[PDB]
Amino acid sequence: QIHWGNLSKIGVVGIGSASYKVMTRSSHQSLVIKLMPNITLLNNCTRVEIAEYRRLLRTVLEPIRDALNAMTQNIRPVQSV
Amino acid sequence: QIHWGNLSKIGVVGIGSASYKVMTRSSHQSLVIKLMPNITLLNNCTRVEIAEYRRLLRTVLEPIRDALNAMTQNIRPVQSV
Amino acid sequence: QIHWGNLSKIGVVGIGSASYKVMTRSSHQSLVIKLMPNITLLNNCTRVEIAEYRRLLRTVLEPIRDALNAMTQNIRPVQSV
Amino acid sequence: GVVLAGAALGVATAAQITAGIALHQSMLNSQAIDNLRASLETTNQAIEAIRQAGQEMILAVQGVQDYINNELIPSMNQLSCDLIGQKLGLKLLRYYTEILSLFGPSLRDPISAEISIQALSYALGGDINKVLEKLGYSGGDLLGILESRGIKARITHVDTESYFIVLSIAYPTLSEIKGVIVHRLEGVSYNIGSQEWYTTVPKYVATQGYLISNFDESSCTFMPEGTVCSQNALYPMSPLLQECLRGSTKSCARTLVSGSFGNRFILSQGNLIANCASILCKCYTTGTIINQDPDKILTYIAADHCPVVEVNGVTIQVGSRRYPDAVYLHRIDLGPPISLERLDVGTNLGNAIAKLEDAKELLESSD
Amino acid sequence: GVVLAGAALGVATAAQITAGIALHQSMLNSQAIDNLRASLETTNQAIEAIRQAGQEMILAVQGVQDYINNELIPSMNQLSCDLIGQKLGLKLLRYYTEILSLFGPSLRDPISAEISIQALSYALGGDINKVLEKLGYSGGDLLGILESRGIKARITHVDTESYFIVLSIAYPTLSEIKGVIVHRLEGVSYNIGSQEWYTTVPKYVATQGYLISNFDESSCTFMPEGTVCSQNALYPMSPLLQECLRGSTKSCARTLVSGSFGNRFILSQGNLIANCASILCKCYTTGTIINQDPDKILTYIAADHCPVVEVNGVTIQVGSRRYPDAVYLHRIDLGPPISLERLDVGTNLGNAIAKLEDAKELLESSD
Amino acid sequence: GVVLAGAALGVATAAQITAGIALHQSMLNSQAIDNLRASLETTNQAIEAIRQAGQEMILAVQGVQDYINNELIPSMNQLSCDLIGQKLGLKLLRYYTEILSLFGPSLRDPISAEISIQALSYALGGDINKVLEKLGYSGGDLLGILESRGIKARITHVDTESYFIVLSIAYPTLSEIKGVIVHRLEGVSYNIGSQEWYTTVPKYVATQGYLISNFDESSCTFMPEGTVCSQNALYPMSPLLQECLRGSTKSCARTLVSGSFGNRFILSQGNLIANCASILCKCYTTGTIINQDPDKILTYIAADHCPVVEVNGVTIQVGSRRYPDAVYLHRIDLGPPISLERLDVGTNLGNAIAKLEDAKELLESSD
Ligand SMILES: *[C@@H]1O[C@H](CO)[C@@H](O[C@@H]2O[C@H](CO)[C@@H](O)[C@H](O)[C@H]2NC(C)=O)[C@H](O)[C@H]1NC(C)=O
Ligand SMILES: *[C@@H]1O[C@H](CO)[C@@H](O[C@@H]2O[C@H](CO)[C@@H](O)[C@H](O)[C@H]2NC(C)=O)[C@H](O)[C@H]1NC(C)=O
Ligand SMILES: *[C@@H]1O[C@H](CO)[C@@H](O[C@@H]2O[C@H](CO)[C@@H](O)[C@H](O)[C@H]2NC(C)=O)[C@H](O)[C@H]1NC(C)=O
Ligand SMILES: NC(=O)c1ccc([N+](=O)[O-])cc1NC(=O)Cc1ccccc1
Ligand SMILES: NC(=O)c1ccc([N+](=O)[O-])cc1NC(=O)Cc1ccccc1
Ligand SMILES: NC(=O)c1ccc([N+](=O)[O-])cc1NC(=O)Cc1ccccc1
Ligand SMILES: *[C@@H]1O[C@H](CO)[C@@H](O)[C@H](O)[C@H]1NC(C)=O
Ligand SMILES: *[C@@H]1O[C@H](CO)[C@@H](O)[C@H](O)[C@H]1NC(C)=O
Ligand SMILES: *[C@@H]1O[C@H](CO)[C@@H](O)[C@H](O)[C@H]1NC(C)=O
Repeated sequence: QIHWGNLSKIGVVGIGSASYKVMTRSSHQSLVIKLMPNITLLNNCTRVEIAEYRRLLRTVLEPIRDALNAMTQNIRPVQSV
Repeated sequence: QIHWGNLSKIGVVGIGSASYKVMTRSSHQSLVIKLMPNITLLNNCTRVEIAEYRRLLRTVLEPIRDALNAMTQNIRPVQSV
Repeated sequence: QIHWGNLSKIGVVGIGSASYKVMTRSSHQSLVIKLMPNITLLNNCTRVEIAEYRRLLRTVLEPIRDALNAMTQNIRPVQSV
Repeated sequence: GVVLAGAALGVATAAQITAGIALHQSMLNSQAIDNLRASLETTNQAIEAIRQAGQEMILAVQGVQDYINNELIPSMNQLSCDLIGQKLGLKLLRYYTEILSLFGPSLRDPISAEISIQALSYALGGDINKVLEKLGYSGGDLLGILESRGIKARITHVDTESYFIVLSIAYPTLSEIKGVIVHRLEGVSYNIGSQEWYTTVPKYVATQGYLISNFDESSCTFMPEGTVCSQNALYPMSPLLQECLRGSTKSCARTLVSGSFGNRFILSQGNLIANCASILCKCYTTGTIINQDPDKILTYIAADHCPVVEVNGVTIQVGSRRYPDAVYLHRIDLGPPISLERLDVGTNLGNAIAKLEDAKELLESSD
Repeated sequence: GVVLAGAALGVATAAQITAGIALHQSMLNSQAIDNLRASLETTNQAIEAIRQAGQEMILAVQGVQDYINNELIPSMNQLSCDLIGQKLGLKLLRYYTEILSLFGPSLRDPISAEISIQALSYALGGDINKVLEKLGYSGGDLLGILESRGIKARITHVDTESYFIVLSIAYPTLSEIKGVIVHRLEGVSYNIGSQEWYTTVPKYVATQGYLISNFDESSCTFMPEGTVCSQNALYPMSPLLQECLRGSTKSCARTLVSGSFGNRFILSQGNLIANCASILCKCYTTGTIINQDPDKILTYIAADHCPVVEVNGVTIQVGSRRYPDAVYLHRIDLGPPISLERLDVGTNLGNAIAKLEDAKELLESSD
Repeated sequence: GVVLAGAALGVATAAQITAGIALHQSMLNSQAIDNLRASLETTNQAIEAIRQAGQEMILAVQGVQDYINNELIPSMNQLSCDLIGQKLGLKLLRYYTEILSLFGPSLRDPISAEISIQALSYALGGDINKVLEKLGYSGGDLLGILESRGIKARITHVDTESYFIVLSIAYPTLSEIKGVIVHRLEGVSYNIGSQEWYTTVPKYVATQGYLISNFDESSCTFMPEGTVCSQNALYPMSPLLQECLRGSTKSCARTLVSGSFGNRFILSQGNLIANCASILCKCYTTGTIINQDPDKILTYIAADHCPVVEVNGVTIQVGSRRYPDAVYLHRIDLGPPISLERLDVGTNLGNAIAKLEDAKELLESSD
């Protein structure tokens, strides 16, 4: 396929070939990001900071939750047709 | 303007339009990077490190200060003409 | 060489020239990354973590060592010819 | 009113001229500096609003103060004096590395440079949320978040006597350009024989009155009520590609799908447009496969013929017809096949120029 | 069996349709959420395998728990209550900044987004090794390392009541495509007069039956037993550049070397291919310099004429001849000279189009 | 003198051959390794100059030692033994992640790889200033800073018995090429009707005797006394674009301004070059607006006609005339309009090739 002889006449050589393996994904596993830490051994010393953190998170999480609900609400069982 | 009918015949569709909003900057506010920390409650335990830090900073700050002075020294009040 | 007059007629000007200096590397100096820390003042409190670290490092280091040996084993003194 | 001494300065870009004038209008007065210098000396917070009545508030940020106050000072009578200095020395060197990276020689033109608030993150202590909160940004809605992160700073003063840098920021607000519509384009592959092709169009284009334009989505966020860009996104489009989007199918280029397959179906206007030569298409309602006429390139599936279609294993209910039944390939003028890889562009261009220089000598000989 | 309501949804790409169906199959049952919510409330580890018999194991990660457990809790009766909250507050703001950067508005389509495990690093506490170890990856061989880093996550649930994000990952394994060979190409400069040229070819190409293809090495690792790519690497190559690689030397483009010099020699098949006009070539065995015929462009050095050659100061023993003695330049058809810089491509293309529009009017006048 | 066994090795690039020979000359002697191995075992510093009389100094760096010495050891009798190991374990995993990222499979060719000192930053403890200081770099002037950051390392030994990596660095110094001049180009828009255009030229070009060349400014710093580049910056420019810069205005391409506007004026040689069709131009001295002749495209403002000009609201005093009064557009040959966006280049190239294949068949029929 590649004409090594003619390519070598214009200074081009192959310096290695290899087989080609691509990654395919299979099976499944659930991973959960727990956003709220366990703070009980800090005895309310972080109450203000935790409440502010929770409020900052809400702005980010609500649009994602809404986007996911927008899709799954259009996915029904077969016989609804 | 876009001819959706003919584009669909070669597999191209529009999957969303939106208005266009660009950010414009207005008003002003001054922000100061204080490079020298308050170390008095460390009772001279960081004297060597602070002096070396200050010396490293000078090499960086002096060219910027000079560039700013090179410009503002060419900006005079109207009647100097 | 550059024709500033004709370029200015189509809105292009030069706003600065400078000489050209490129970096060339010379001399040599050896730098060693010591991957294994001195932990004796921790009295075996990190034994499990250190052993696991060492095992993770081996997977990375062995192929590099092998690549270097593959080259230097093909470098002989002149009279082997 | 001020005037720029242009004969003295000799050369400057518009960006430098305008920033220089802005520098004169926004820099602190010479004695406002002496006030600020004394206020900075007597504070000990990581961030502090410096209020001097009459003059405006100045936001002061100290990049290692939280570490000194939270980690070093509480250790003052439990760790040695040498260790305290060693601990702080590591922070100072890492902080200097950031000052050098941002304000050092990699900063080409300090007068007209605009530094994003996020690029200042490390110079401000590793996080910008408290700075933005002191300026009034709540973090309560995503638009205010985007605007707050669109803040840019200009350098207005560098103090080499007391080691501080004064920056001026401006607040972004949204300027809707009601005549510009951003359009997201999406293609499906089609088959000529066993060759799988697709039309090469931009991912985003903009319409603007008479114009179709290119659209750089880099600085944009596609919010539910509009595309919000922190920079200009519009840029010219060649007449030929505009003609393509205006219906001249022969002006649109095409290329072969990468890898094994392309996007082979899409839901649009409640219909399914599908390359049914490349995937199994089937009517679920009737149980009958949907064959693609080999002299057609796509199938336009709607509820008039199949209320519920199965397409590459996914079952989709569709609505009433919004796209005509596919036309024969022979009634569609396809455009040129191309590659967008840059070596292919350069190699084919070199060939085209050579063929044109040949062609340019013969029509002189014959004419 | 489920069906997508396509008339209701109206528009969706295949990627969104397929991820949406996958979302329905992989999301936790409504009461599995209530179980998970209660399990998360009662734990205190940075990472924890949540096993509820019957249901699958769920890996829970808490991004600031190591800091709370290792740094804050041991200080509980040595630092003030205000200081403890201030210390944690800095971590929470930095952690929120990462959540915002990854899950905020810069995430275009949460349903079909695939987030690499490495991009999740900060959301998972700043490192992913313990997560991967809990999933069974040992770190004992480089292939398992590459596969473990090829993991991508999809979002399947966002809990706004208890503030957690459920992601689904899949395990990469290697799919060898035995008919595809990846080839690394490497060029040496050659001389026409005192002009030093080289042929412009891709660094990697792929052969596949009848096809020569482009090869994107971005996502690949060149392991000793094969090229491992986490994504499709193959993409089309123009016929003209394929013809170049098939032996049509006139189809290959060429350009002048950048800077001072090119790669002026190479070892290949135990021979030395060298531009001996551009460097000193010398036979060590005989002590005699090796001149390049000025009507030749390269020298092919093998042991039939010189067992040990010196080339730009490096001494190399070579094997028996595997490349013929250089041919005269006049027996080699060179292709077009080009530049790959984009302004040069655009400027020369504009010129070519103008010359073609001129040429297109005269052959109507003369014919 | 050493010789490379080329028949045994079979294939190697010049970069690999030369680095391999360099590897033989710079690697530590076999028993220098045994000395180093014993010296490393008995030290406990983060960075340490290892001096063995006779042999050269070897700089040893330990990437987590500052943390062990400053944070863990002072806690030895206040925190539990489990906690100490957990604290260090987090650092070790993060450090291993950096070793893997830099020395793992993403490192294609360890023999010829050159790793910048900044890329080694995390492997050396998160900062490089103390390393550079031990080598003699003071940080006292910006040039020494640039040179110090241009240091690259080669791997010369990997010890799998004692887990250390020996690297060889070289010191950059400046090599002035007195015949090469770097030029910064800057354009202003001009008007044809209500269309606003600008000429497409590179931001930086280089002159070199007979040559005009492209200039890659990526690795360069524009110091007040010269352009300092850590890599070769020069690369070829097409003859056509060279002709453009040499005065052939018809060879220069042009495009329409992006967004709303271009750079519409500039100060050059103490004069103001301005697109006064696109902004208000006004003589401050006389109070009279400056109209742009509609058959001219630019205005060249100097003190012979207006000592102090106002231009888009900024007031600039100008010097004596250095640019002639604008000429009529009809006395200027404009070049081709182009787009540099890659899809536009590819689409128009495909069209040009098709038009040329058509044109190539008719001049055979007529001739
Ligand atoms: C939609 O596409 C077709 C081409 O597929 C266009 O029809 C061509 O129009 C030109 C002149 O405008 C004729 O010379 C061709 O013969 C036509 N080709 C065919 C196959 O009919 C049609 O003009 C396009 N519609 C629009 C609005 O552009
Ligand atoms: C190897 O290269 C040469 C060109 O350098 C090719 O020879 C040319 O072939 C074409 C027709 O195929 C002739 O019209 C030319 O006159 C030939 N040129 C010369 C200098 O001989 C040769 O075909 C190439 N070999 C292969 C397999 O492609
Ligand atoms: C400066 O620009 C003009 C074009 O704007 C050049 O004049 C052209 O020169 C060619 C031949 O060299 C003539 O065929 C054209 O008729 C000329 N055009 C016009 C409008 O006069 C001029 O040569 C350029 N100067 C230089 C040094 O290149
Ligand atoms: N032809 C025109 O009238 C034209 C007008 C305006 C612009 N404009 O972008 O503003 C570009 C134009 N032409 C092209 O883009 C063709 C082209 C594309 C890539 C490389 C070379 C030539
Ligand atoms: N000519 C063909 O038959 C052709 C077939 C398939 C593909 N393909 O990529 O799938 C590309 C083709 N043509 C080119 O690539 C020439 C070219 C290259 C760059 C810009 C414009 C035109
Ligand atoms: N024509 C020449 O003599 C030429 C000589 C040297 C080089 N050189 O870069 O060294 C390039 C040359 N030609 C071009 O760049 C035209 C071009 C530009 C972009 C894509 C295809 C063709
Ligand atoms: C540092 O902080 C202390 C306490 O906040 C303050 O009183 C003092 O003015 C500052 N000291 C110095 C030398 O800047
Ligand atoms: C936090 O952790 C403690 C100890 O691990 C555990 O008993 C408790 O359930 C958790 N407490 C809360 C309020 O979540
Ligand atoms: C570690 O450090 C101690 C003190 O610096 C030194 O004496 C010793 O040689 C080192 N110990 C080991 C086991 O490497």
